[PDB]
Amino acid sequence: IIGGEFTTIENQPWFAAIYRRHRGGSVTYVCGGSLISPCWVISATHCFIDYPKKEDYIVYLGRSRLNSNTQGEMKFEVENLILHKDYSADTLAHHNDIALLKIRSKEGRCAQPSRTIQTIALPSMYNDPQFGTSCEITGFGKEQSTDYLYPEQLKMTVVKLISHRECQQPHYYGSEVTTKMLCAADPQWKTDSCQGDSGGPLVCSLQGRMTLTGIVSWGRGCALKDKPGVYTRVSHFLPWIRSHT
Ligand SMILES: N=C(N)NC(=O)c1nc(-c2cc3c(F)cccc3o2)c(N2CCCCCC2)nc1N
Repeated sequence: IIGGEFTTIENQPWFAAIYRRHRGGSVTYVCGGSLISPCWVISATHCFIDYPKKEDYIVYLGRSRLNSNTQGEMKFEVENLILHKDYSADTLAHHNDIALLKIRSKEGRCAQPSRTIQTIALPSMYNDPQFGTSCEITGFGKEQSTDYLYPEQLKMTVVKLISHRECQQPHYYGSEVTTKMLCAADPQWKTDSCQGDSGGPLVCSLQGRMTLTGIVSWGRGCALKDKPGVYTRVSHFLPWIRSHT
């Protein structure tokens, strides 16, 4: 997250931290995700496509820090890694960038909701907020494009939804953006998602309800003028989600 503010898991208790084990046993951070039910985390396919083996991954819920444990956190293995059959990647864009992880603990349990662990509602179908609505993004991704490290503390920021017609401009992304994607950015291009934020939540208040409107997917650079963050439009994938859960 470029700009924005530090936060803790209580302010985004559906946030899932996804890591991968290496050969030799080192564990590194991969991507964010969102808990949509006790046993299911939703994320981005591009996070896993190069290492598509479920046994390589670890999921934490209730975690506010990257490389130190948070009190009350839960750790899960991945019982099921479901990538979207229609995924593709062009130079920049990723299409159908959506993935489901079924989580199971070593004791065989799903998520127990607590103060630090809660589910996020999915939107009703084809129902998103109007352009210019302020939504929030959360993640452990880079604080600056030039950074070598990820932040140790969880971050969040606010971005405003951009219209398809506007994001369609050649100055913006041309035809790289489809109706299955959403664009969002700061009016000053001052704050944004970045590398390491992929798979995490774009949350909007719709109908008085905090709703998983998007999943961090791609962008050109981070917090660059005319280059918004691009998000998987969750409201266009409900059958896929419903069928696979
Ligand atoms: N909001 C947005 N402008 N960009 C995003 O959301 C974003 N950016 C990036 C991204 C671009 C980029 C860059 F030009 C210089 C330094 C760091 C960068 O990080 C990114 N990367 C992970 C995945 C593919 C591989 C590229 C890296 N993933 C993203 N989701």
